[PDB]
Amino acid sequence: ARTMQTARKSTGGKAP
Amino acid sequence: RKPPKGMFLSQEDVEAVSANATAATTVLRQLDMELVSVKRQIQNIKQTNSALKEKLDGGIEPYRLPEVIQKCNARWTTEEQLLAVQAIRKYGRDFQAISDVIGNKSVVQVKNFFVNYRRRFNIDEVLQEWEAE
Amino acid sequence: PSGVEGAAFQSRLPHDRMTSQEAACFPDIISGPQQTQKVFLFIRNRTLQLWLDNPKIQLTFEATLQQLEAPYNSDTVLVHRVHSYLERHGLINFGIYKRIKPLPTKKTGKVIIIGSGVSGLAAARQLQSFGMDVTLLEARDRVGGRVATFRKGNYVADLGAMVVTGLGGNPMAVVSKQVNMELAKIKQKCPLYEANGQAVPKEKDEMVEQEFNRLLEATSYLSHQLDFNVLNNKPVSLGQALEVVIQLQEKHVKDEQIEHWKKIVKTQEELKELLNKMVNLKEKIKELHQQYKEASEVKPPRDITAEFLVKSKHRDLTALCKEYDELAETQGKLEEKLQELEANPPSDVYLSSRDRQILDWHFANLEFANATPLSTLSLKHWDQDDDFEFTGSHLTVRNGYSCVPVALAEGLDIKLNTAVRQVRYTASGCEVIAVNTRSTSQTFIYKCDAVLCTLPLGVLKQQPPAVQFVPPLPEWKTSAVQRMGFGNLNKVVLCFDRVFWDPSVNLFGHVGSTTASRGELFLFWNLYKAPILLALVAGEAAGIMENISDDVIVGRCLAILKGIFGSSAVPQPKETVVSRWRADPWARGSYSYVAAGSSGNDYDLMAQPITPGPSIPGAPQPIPRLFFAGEHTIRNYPATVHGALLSGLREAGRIADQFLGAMYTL
Ligand SMILES: Cc1cc2nc3c(=O)[nH]c(=O)nc-3n(C[C@H](O)[C@H](O)[C@H](O)COP(=O)(O)OP(=O)(O)OC[C@H]3O[C@@H](n4cnc5c(N)ncnc54)[C@H](O)[C@@H]3O)c2cc1C
Repeated sequence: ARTMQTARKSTGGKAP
Repeated sequence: RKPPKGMFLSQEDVEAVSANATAATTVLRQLDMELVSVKRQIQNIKQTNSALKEKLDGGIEPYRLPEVIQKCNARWTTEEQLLAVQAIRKYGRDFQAISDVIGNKSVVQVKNFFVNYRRRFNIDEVLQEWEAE
Repeated sequence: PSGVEGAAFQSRLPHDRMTSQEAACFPDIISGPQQTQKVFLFIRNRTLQLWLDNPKIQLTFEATLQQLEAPYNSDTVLVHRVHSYLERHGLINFGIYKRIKPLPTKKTGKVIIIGSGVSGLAAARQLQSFGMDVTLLEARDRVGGRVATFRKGNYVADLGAMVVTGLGGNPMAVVSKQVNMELAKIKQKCPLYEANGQAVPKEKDEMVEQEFNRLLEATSYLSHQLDFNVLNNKPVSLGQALEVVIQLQEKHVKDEQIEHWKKIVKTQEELKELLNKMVNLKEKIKELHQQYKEASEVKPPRDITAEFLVKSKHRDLTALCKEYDELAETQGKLEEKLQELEANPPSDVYLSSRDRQILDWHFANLEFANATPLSTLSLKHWDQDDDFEFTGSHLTVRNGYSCVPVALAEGLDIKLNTAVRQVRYTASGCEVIAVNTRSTSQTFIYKCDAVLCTLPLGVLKQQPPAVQFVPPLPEWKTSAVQRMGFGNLNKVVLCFDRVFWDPSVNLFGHVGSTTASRGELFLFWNLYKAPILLALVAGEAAGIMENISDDVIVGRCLAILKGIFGSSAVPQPKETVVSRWRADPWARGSYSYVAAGSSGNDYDLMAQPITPGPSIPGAPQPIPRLFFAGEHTIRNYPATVHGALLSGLREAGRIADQFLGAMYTL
């Protein structure tokens, strides 16, 4: 899951 | 409410790239072709116009006549009166032209003349014949 | 966040609200007056803080009440109810604490737990703490399951879980204070390095990353806004969705080229019409000038009609010369209005081959995070858990993640080397039949009141079954097992005599050559104290590298590294390991993902226990007997250590409520 991502964290399609 | 900026995602377009397997690759060729089709058309007119450009070579330089600079006068030498009558035959009410031809009369004297000699130079007749052309 | 509101957040609860789980137990409170709720809430948070402040020692109901104040420390049935609910659901006194009140000399109820994965261990520890007779059956010869830590000499590297994804509200935060794990922070910096062996430059790097995230937002917009979620009856994958976006971007790149080159023609074509007009004027001029010359031949003196003639022709020639001056004027505007547009084309391509390649590495990063081909992830839901991200720097466990399951294993009845073969659950109890993985004909049977099954989803998935449920699991559960995704990702561990890479940098990409190999050794980690580099194999590649030998793999690894640091800076690796999770019979994969046509809700079905039919017909409805915990069962925290650990807590709570009853609901 996105949450796994440590390196260049996907930003797109997220609610920030 | 909207895509990210400058991404283009209309309902309509979405459907046309999904409709079948290579409906994606179809439309991207119609365009690749449209583009080449227009791109050659471009060179064609670029080619057409380059030929018409060369025929206007030299411009209108060997055809320009220097400038008659002359002081606008008030009185009507018989010469000028006749130039007039004939300008009228050829120009109708183009007072500007009639004035240019006669060389030394303002666009108004030209107008004035019209009422002044109206009877003597049958300007009614003259003008009706300008219209017969 | 801090004080008592820090604690609420660090335990993943709204500090000023009562959760649906609390409503369940305290429906007196939550359907009652505001005032009391706030008292309640406080008591809760307060207690949390206390346990949080010091998790090396158990928090008793006494210790709690002692440290409360009036008005709060005034109602003791409240306080007690709260403290007990907390303890029951593992919000306090979980993990490894010194007990004060030593253990319940005789036990109550008996539980078999399949697998000593972390979910397993966490659940056991709870149950044991709750005075239950707990035994775990591990098929492997170590605990920890998918938390595998490679050890040899001084080399230490997890082929399993490896990162703590931030302490911000992370149960692992607690566990880390309870256990000698050595957490180093991971520095975010990540250079990429295309196939050639040379860095991507900041320019590109940033322009592609930005376009990638641009393309994600996009897919999301298709999903929620445009509702693009079924395609000829099949659920739309994220993979597909990305393509459809990329195409629509490629297409617009062209629609733009077309219109800009269409302005050029519409213009270049006025120019034509004008050049024509102009060439017909040079005509009438030429010929008029002839005429006026002929008429200035007639040498004076001359009758007036002949004098008129010259003058007339003169004016007429001037008239026409004005005009062609006005057109040379016009001709001049348009002529540059072309060196205009021709100077600003729109963009040539949507993305280059060098671009689409770096863009791939960004898709590998997704495939690694979801352990799968994006062609498989659910469009609407792949990221359905994103709201529950922890905060803070991700971390590594410098002394190897295993250090944790092992810690958790202490105090516990764990039968290692024992492969469950059959689960038999019935109105009056359960028996689990297991063999011995060494000599397999040698059989075991365990009778118990309840079974907690922490079998990995890939296991639960085997066709044909590696474990048999008796009776067969109801269709609602098995469909969830099909629908759900259980992916795969591998690790390559490289041990050297010396550091030959950038010591101050922890990660660094390698961009692949094709779309197809996008995940092949796409990412490296300098994480450990010793000279170890570790590389991910992800996406489609994961599955196919399993079929290749360790050398042919370590080769491609060294290849790439040489490529990046120079053929002679990269020595023969002293020790090498390669994970193969899909092959591993006790994993059958690495962790779950929400596959296309699944939702997060399936994770909920994974967790719903099973209640046997009745023995004697017409006898009343039985207790539920078969329970499930594990990474595939926790909707809000899938695929992770804390996620599992948390589901373990959850089931142990639910099972204890079932067999020891719950005194706190009154
Ligand atoms: C390569 C990789 C990297 C990962 N990295 C991270 C990370 O960085 N951060 C993070 O938070 N998470 C990470 N994870 C995910 C995480 O490791 C898992 O979600 C978690 O470890 C699962 O624990 P579990 O108890 O749910 O299942 P498991 O640990 O798989 O436990 C299942 C247990 O059952 C045993 N078993 C299977 N069948 C039988 C049977 N027939 N009879 C008896 N026993 C059986 C297994 O051997 C095992 O001990 C990673 C996973 C992988 C594969």
